[PDB]
Amino acid sequence: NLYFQSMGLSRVRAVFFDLDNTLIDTAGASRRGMLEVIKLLQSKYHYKEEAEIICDKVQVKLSKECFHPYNTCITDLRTSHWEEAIQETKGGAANRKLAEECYFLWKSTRLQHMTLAEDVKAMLTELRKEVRLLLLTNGDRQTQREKIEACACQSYFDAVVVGGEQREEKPAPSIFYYCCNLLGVQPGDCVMVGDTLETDIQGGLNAGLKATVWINKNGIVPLKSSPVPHYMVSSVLELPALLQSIDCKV
Amino acid sequence: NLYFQSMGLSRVRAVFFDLDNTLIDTAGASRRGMLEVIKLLQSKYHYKEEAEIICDKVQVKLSKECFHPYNTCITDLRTSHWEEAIQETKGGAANRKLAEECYFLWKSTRLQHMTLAEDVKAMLTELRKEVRLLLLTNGDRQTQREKIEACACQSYFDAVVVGGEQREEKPAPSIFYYCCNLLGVQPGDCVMVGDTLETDIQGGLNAGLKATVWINKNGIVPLKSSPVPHYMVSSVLELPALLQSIDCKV
Ligand SMILES: [Cl-]
Ligand SMILES: [Cl-]
Ligand SMILES: [Cl-]
Ligand SMILES: [Cl-]
Ligand code: NA
Ligand code: NA
Repeated sequence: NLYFQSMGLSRVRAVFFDLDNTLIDTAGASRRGMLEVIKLLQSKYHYKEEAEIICDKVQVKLSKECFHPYNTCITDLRTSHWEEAIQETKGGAANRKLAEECYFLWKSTRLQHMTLAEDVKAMLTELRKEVRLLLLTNGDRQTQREKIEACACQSYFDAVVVGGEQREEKPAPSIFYYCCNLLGVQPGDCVMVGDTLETDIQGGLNAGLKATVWINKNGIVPLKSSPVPHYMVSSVLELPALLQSIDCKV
Repeated sequence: NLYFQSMGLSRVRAVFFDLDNTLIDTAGASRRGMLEVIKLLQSKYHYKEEAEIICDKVQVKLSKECFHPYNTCITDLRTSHWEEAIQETKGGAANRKLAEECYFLWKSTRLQHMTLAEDVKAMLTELRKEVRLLLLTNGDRQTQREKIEACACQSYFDAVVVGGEQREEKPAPSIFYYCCNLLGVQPGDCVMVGDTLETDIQGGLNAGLKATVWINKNGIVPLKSSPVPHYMVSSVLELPALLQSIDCKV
């Protein structure tokens, strides 16, 4: 500390966290959503295995989703995913009401199941005593804000930034610099923590953050040409210990 | 771990520790030694303040000490330091017996007071479950081995290496490579921990060790042109936590 100052060398001042599958189980929650739609489609409307086909089709449509706010809102686009999947699978006339019934069961279920764990809450409270905390999350305004509210997590952060609201999102560095200015700190004083190499980690690298930490809960190996983070941990609960160590590097 | 292997990237395999004022309080113990010599010289022989002058003179002689094993052994050289300091201060005939009486009171006191703390013992036991441990200490054979025995610490290590026994000492890299071979590991797999930038840390740097950790208990600032370590901590008790973090760097 005395030494570090002498060297022109900063303690960490802010930590940016990812949201989806870093602090909340979006995959798990979303899967729960699909499970309920299947349960609905089968028990209520007497669909057999083709109920799974519809859900698959929706996952596929979600993953190539192309959202134009000028043209539609997100609820309509997503309800259409379901509407198409249903017709694609069961044929007949477009059935919007059934589409809505699915979309909303899916949405409500997954939001019900997006939660900060008690131990994650406990941590985020500790860290904030010592550093600033900012949530930096990709995605459209409505969907992400709904998520932030569903897991009641905004109170844990000094700021919250949603990519769909900004001119570029992760891994464009502009969004990181925007974050730094919100907090009044420098990129060199900041650590990005998140679960996706091509957004969270690469973004961190693009913006020259002090450090990038990759959460790899399942110990997967990534592809050869992919961005290399500064550290890798299995759990966000390890961050406090790691940050202490980071503050010792010279 | 799965990822790190994929990258060709090693967990730490061995940690080398410094001895003097890293695991035992050599300065404190040695000061205790001088205090007893003063107590002796004053109460027994009725010396006044000049007892402190003698001890100062010995510290000075120790710090510029020039040991030729071909010519003398260490006990004789050091007894001469005292003998000279006494004559320099109180004049008269060289008095070897008084010189010996001092040297041995000093030596016995400081050895009495070189001890591993219970918490340091507890740590070294934990680390060894997970990594190899080697003591790498500068100084003449007899003096250092006497110290190693005095604090009963050899049982905590897989190997113990004394610079005075080797062809070069810290920070010559030859001694580090020698250490690696003793343990059957690579320099890239090893971390040096110690309290002196110009021996422990520089040596680590010269030998390409994975990492060098500087213990700076008192938070002193070093001189501009001095070697920069990889980390700095206030206590060896922090090493376990730090090593975990080191094993996450990519
Ligand atoms: Cl993700
Ligand atoms: Cl399509
Ligand atoms: Cl020293
Ligand atoms: Cl002299
Ligand atoms: Na994510
Ligand atoms: Na030392």
